[PDB]
Amino acid sequence: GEWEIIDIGPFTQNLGKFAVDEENKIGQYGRLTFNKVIRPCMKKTIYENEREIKGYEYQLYVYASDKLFRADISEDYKTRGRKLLRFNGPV
Repeated sequence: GEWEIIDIGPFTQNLGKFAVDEENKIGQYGRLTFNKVIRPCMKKTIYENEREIKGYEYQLYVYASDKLFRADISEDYKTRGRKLLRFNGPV
């Protein structure tokens, strides 16, 4: 597999969107999903390397209005992962 962090730039703008989407789509439409900031946001995928893509997931450990942890997210690709996310693994 692979792994790589970001620079409080892209995963940040995503934390607000994705979260409110998968967070609400997951059944957590309580409120928005972005307030404080995104610093320890990381990305990790379980794909091949130069022949195909198997699973693309990510870890967004940060803090928003009620996300004191990491908004995770996975996405099937060639094996059969899936679309989802998680709000835990707090600090």
